[PDB]
Amino acid sequence: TEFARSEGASALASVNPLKTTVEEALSRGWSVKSGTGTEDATKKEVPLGVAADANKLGTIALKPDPADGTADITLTFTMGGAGPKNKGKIITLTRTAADGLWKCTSDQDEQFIPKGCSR
Repeated sequence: TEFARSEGASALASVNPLKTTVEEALSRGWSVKSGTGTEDATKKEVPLGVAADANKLGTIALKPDPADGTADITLTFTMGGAGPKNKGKIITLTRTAADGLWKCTSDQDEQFIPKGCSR
């Protein structure tokens, strides 16, 4: 009876919005850093603005942290709070620095990978 399908959707919905946050910072030549806070004008770092534990299905992470746009970026949702099918699975959004484009890949069982994401 676990909610494996909606868990995947919820996990993706916690990281998908962050693509916009990342692009906006990079368009200014500011870096992005993990977590919450205020924009740091000394270092020119913009926080993602979301707590790592905002969604109790798991944890949000940024790599590299901080990220300046000159290397590939990942946003991961690690489903440590999920039920048995999804626990220990990770949804990764990867922004390739060479082209500025995003992809979504997941190590979930393929039945539960959300729309737009691949293995």
